[PDB]
Amino acid sequence: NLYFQSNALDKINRYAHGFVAVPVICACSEAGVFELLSQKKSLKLEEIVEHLAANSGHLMVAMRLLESLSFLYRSQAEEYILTEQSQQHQIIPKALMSLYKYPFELYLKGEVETGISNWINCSSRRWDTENSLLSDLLDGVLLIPLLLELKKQNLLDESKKIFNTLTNSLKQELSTLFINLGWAEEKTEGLYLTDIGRFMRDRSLNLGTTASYAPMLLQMKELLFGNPQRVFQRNKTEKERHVNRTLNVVASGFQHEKFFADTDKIIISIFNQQPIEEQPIYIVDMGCGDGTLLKRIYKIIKQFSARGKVLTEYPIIMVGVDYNQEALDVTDKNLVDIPHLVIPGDIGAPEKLLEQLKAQGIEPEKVLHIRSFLDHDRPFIAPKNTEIAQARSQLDYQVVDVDREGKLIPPHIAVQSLVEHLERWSSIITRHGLLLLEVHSLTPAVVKKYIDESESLHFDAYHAFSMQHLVEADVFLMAAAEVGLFSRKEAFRKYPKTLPLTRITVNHFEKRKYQIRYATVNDIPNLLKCATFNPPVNEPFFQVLLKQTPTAHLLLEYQGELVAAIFTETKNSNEVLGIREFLVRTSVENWQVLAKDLLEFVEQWGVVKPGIKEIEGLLKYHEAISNFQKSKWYQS
Ligand SMILES: Nc1ncnc2c1ncn2[C@@H]1O[C@H](CSCC[C@H](N)C(=O)O)[C@@H](O)[C@H]1O
Ligand SMILES: CC(C)(C(=O)O)C(=O)O
Ligand SMILES: [Mn+2]
Repeated sequence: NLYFQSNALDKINRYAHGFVAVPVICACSEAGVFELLSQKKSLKLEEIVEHLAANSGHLMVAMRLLESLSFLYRSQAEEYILTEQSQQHQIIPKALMSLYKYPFELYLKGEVETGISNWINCSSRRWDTENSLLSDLLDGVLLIPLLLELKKQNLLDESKKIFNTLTNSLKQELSTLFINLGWAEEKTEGLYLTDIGRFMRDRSLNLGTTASYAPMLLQMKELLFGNPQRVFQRNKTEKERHVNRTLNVVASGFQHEKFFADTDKIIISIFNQQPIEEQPIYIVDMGCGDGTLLKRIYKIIKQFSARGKVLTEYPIIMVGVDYNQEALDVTDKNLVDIPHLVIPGDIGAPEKLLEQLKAQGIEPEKVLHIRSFLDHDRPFIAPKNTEIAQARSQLDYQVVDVDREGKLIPPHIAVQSLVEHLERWSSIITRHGLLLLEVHSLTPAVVKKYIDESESLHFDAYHAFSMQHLVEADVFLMAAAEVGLFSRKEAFRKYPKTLPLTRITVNHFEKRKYQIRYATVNDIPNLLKCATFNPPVNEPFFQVLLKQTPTAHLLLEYQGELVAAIFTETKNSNEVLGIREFLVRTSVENWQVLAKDLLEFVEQWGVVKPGIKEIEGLLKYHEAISNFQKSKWYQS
C-alpha cells in the first residue's frame, strides 16, 4: 500500500487513546493522585484507595491506563511510582472535559452561542507541547466528536468544494483546522480534502464505539471518587445513560462484520463433512443481535458447501437467541426466506436454552452452538467453587474487573467466574462443537510496548469502566481448556495476525474427554513420578519454574489422573517462550495421543500469550513424543 499510511494509522488510534485517557488523567489530577504520589513515593493501590476515598475497581482501571502511558510504574511489591511523563498532566487544559458534552450537531448548523476557536487554536500550537503522542491524545478529544458529526451531516462526502454549505466563519474555522491537520488543502479554485483527509473520513465509523461512551467518560470523577451507580443506573424506561447504545450497536456491527467472514472456512468445513445426515441441523446463536451472522452462515452453506446442494432433503434451521425482545424481532425480520426460529435466552443460562430447545422438539445433539463477542458481556455470576477459587489465588493473573460498587474483583475471582460460566456451556456442547468469537484485553507491559499499533489502551479501559469482563486471550483459552473445550487448530484465527498480542480470537471449540490446566506447586509430587524426556527434574527446579512463571506450565488430566505436563521458560524481554520439560504417564490409555494434544495446545496457547514473539523447542519435543521409544525417555 501507500507510504503515508503508517503515520495515518497511528494518528487515528492515538485519537481514541486520548478520548479515554484524558478524562482519566484530568480526574486523577484534580483529585490529587499525582500530588499524593509526590508526598509519598511508594503506595499500593489500597493505600491510594483509602487516602483518596476512591473506588478500588475503577481506580485500578485508571492506574493500569496510566501505567500503559508510562505516567507511572509498579514496583516489585506492587507499589505505584511516578515517572517524568506524569508531569504531562499539568499540560492538559482541564476545560477540555467540556467537549464531552458540547453539542457538535448544533455547532455545525450554527445554532450555538459558543464555538470551538480556542481548541482549534490549541490544536494548531500542538497543544503547547513537543510530545507528539500527547498532542494527538488531546486532539482526539476534539476531533472524534467533530469528525463524526461532519460525516453524519455529509459535510465530507462531496470532496469537491468542501464546507461551502456553511456560513463563512464556520467555513473558515474548519478550513483552518483541516489545513493545519494536513487533512485538506487548496491549490487553485476551491478546497480539497487530501489522502490523510480521506483516510480519516473513510475510517470515521470505527471511532463510534469509543465515542459512544462519552457520557460515562464525562463522569470519570464519579467512577473514581464518587458513587459509580449514578453513572449507570437505568430509569423505568430502562434506557442506558452511560453509553449511547444506538451509535454503539451500529458502529460495533460494522466492526464485527469484518470477523464474521473468518467463520466461512469453519462453516464450509463443517458442512462439507461427510455424511450429510450426520451434520448439524440447527445453528443456534446466543446473542444474535440483528441476525447478521446467522444470515451469513446460511448463505455460505447454501453457496459453498456440499450441504447447500441438498437443503431440500436435509434442511438447516437457523435459531436466533437473545434476551431482548426487540432483537428477536429484528432478527426474525432479517432472516426472512431462511428457515428460522427466534427464542428468548441468556448467555449465562445454557441450561434454560437446552430446556427451551427440547420444548420445541429440537434434538439437542443436532445443534451447532455459535456466538460472537458475548462472553465478556455476560452478567457476572460470582464463583460458587470457593476451594478451587482459593487454589487459584496464588497465580499471577492480571485480569481487571469491576463490580457494581466500583470495587475491584480480585483477578483470580474473575477467572474462576469465567471458568464456571464456560463449564455450564461445556455441559451442553455436543459433538458439533461451539463456534465462538471473542475480544480480549492485554497486559499493561504489552500495551506500553504497542501503544501506536493496538486499540487496547482505550478499549480495555472503557470495557472495564463499564463493568464488562475482558480477559487476556491465553486466560480465555485456559478457562475453556479447564472445562474440556479445545479450540480446533484448523478453525483458529487471532488478531492482530502478526503482532505479539491477541485482541480477537475466532474459535471452533470441541468438547473432549480430558482437561488442561496450569500445573501448580501441589502437582510436584505427581510430576516427579512421570516419565520425562530430560533427566528427572528435582523439586527445586520445579519450584524455580513455578515461581518465575506461575501461569506458564500446562498439564493434562483425565478423570482426576495426571497424563502429561509441559513446562516452559519465558526469556529475552519476555519475548521468547521455550519448551523446557515434557512429562507423560504411559500407564494411561491413549497417553501418546493426549501428550501430542498437549504439545499442540501449548503451541496455540503460546501463539496468543501476551508479548510472545516466537516459540522455541516445538520441533525438538515433537520429535521426542512422536518417536517415543527411540528418544529414550527417563522413568518410563
Ligand atoms: N445476558 C445476555 N443474554 C443474551 N443475550 C444478550 C445478553 N446481553 C446482551 N445480549 C444481546 O447480545 C447482543 C450484543 S450486540 C450484537 C452481538 C452479536 N453477537 C454480534 O457479534 O454482532 C444484543 O443483541 C444484546 O441484546
Ligand atoms: C459493543 C462494544 C463496542 C462495546 O462493549 O461497547 C464491544 O464489545 O466491542
Ligand atoms: Mn463489549
